[PDB]
Formats: sequence, structure tokens, C-alpha cells
Amino acid sequence: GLMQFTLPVRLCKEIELFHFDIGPFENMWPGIFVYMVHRSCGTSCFELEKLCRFIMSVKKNYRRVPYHNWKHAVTVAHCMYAILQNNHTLFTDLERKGLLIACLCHDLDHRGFSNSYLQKFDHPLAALYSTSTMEQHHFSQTVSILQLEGHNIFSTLSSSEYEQVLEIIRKAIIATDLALYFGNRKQLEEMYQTGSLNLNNQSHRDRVIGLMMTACDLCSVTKLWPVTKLTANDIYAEFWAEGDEMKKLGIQPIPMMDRDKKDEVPQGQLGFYNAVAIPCYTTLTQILPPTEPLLKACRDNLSQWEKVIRGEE
Ligand SMILES: Cc1nc2c(NC(C)C)nc(CCc3nc(N4CCCC4)nn3C)nn2c1C
Ligand SMILES: [Mg+2]
Ligand SMILES: [Zn+2]
Repeated sequence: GLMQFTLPVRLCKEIELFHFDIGPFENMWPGIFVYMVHRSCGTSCFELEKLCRFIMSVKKNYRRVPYHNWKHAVTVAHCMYAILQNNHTLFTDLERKGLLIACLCHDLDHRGFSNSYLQKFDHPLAALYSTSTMEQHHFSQTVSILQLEGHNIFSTLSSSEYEQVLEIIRKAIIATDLALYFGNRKQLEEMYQTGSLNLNNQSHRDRVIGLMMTACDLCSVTKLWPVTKLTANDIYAEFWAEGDEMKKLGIQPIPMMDRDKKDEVPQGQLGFYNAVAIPCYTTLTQILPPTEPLLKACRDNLSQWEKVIRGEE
């Protein structure tokens, strides 16, 4: 009850910044997450015993893949934390409760393959879920874990508040399907510019939380250059293993997933920052001004990839 989580001083100060890296000590990630729940939501939000039990079962259901692993889950939750703490009054009590959980759960049981690889392999998940295949799975694993004995962290909520939080979590997790991001971001841009954006309209909030989800999920591009550059190694280790798996099905992979195009990485990062990342954090900053440091950091990393191309890096 009287039991704060505290972090060493450097982590206490730096966890509040958008560019914070959660570090290589796996055993501290649970405490970092509880710390973020306790400050962004409250000591009262969840029973400590249930939360801890929930975090450890969530961790167990992330696999030992190079990028889509437990570190990625906690990284994506910390970016959400920083967004929430910089936009104190913009969010409901339920949203505060739902979104850090959504972020921790958003890639549950990821195998290191894209929706498109499951569809070409003809994985059973692709017949259960014909679009957003992996994301419907992640939401289904979230509900499974919420239903284990002693794991219902939302038990203090009314039946209808419980339904609303599971509904914030579902939409937040589905939104991490980047195929959906392009259209979400365009509609948000149009709505912001024609002044129709209305945060009291639930379908508008949903879109804005969707974009937050993309922003957190891509937050590898918003770190200190050394973190950005080394995370890209992990990202490509997955993509290229998928490439190999595509060639085993007799399919030339897209160049993103072809290890033979190693040498083009700097230029692939450029297109990605111009086509995906910069537009994401640009539109996010328009809607939520205090998130501008994510845009500044993204722009800084774009400029570092340009240096790599010019032979200065
Ligand atoms: C956070 C993060 N998320 C992603 C991401 N997410 C995908 C689901 C689109 N993709 C990439 C790779 C982007 C890329 N590389 C290349 N090639 C590499 C040499 C041939 C072409 N082409 N593209 C488009 N980086 N990345 C980061 C850093
Ligand atoms: Mg995902
Ligand atoms: Zn993710």
C-alpha cells in the first residue's frame, strides 16, 4: 500500500525523457514498468500482486527473437509513458490504465515473421485472422493472460468499464499493424488542417491513440544515435531471416528482407524515415505539441543515416 517502486537516480531522471533506453538488465524491466504504471496511473490503479503476476506471464509469452521480444514490449510501453506524462490532462483514467498494458502486450507471442509471411506460408493464424493477422493474435494472447487465475488486474472495474478498457486495448493493439497507419495518419492530417479534429468524438480519440501506438511502436528511430543504429541491426536480423524463409518457399523477398541487399541499408533507412517515421511524428506533434522531442530525435537520426550515405559515418 505504502510501497513505491524507486529507481536509481540516473534512471529516475532519464526515464521521464522520450529517448530513455531501458538498458541491458532484463531483471530490472518489470520494476521499470511498475514504476511507470505507478506514476502515469497511480499506486491504486492495480493490485501489486496481480500486476506482478501479469507482467511475468506477459514476459513468458514473448519469444527469444532478435527484435520482437520482451525488451521491445517494455521499450514501446516507456514511449507511451512519456507521451502520457507530457499530456497529463488529455487522457481518461481508463486510457491511462489501458494503454501501458496495451503497449506491454502489443506483440505478445510474436514469431519474428510479418503478416505477409504467415499468409504465404499458410500458417493456421492466417485462416483464423485474414487481416492484421499477428495483431488479432496479440490481442487474443492478451485476453488469455487476463483470464488466468490471479491475473485479472482489471477486477476492480465495473462490467462496462472492463469492456471499455478491453476495447481501448483491442483498438490500440490492432493499430500497431503499420498497413493501417498510412490511412489513419492521412485522415488525422486532413481532420487537423480542416479544424474538424474533436477529442470529444470517440472515433477521433481512437485515431489519435492509434497514431500514438505507431509512434511508440517505431520509437527505436527516436533514440540516441548508438541505440538507433544497434536496434536497426536487430530489426534487419529478423527481416533477413524472413527473407531466407521466403526464398525457401520459392519467393524473392521484398528488398527490405533480402540479406543480399545489406549494402543498401542506409538508403532503405532513408526511405523509411521519409515515408513512415517523419510523417508519423510530424502529425503526432501537430495533435499533441508536447511530443515534439520524438520528432526532433527522429530528424536527428535521419540526418545520421544521411551521414552514413555520404561516407562521414
Ligand atoms: C522502427 C523501425 N521499423 C522499421 C521497419 N518497419 C517495417 C515494418 C516497414 N522497417 C525498416 C526497414 C526499412 C527499409 N529498409 C529497406 N531496405 C534495406 C535495404 C534494401 C531496402 N527498405 N525499407 C523500407 N526499419 N525500421 C525501423 C528502424
Ligand atoms: Mg506488432
Ligand atoms: Zn511492436
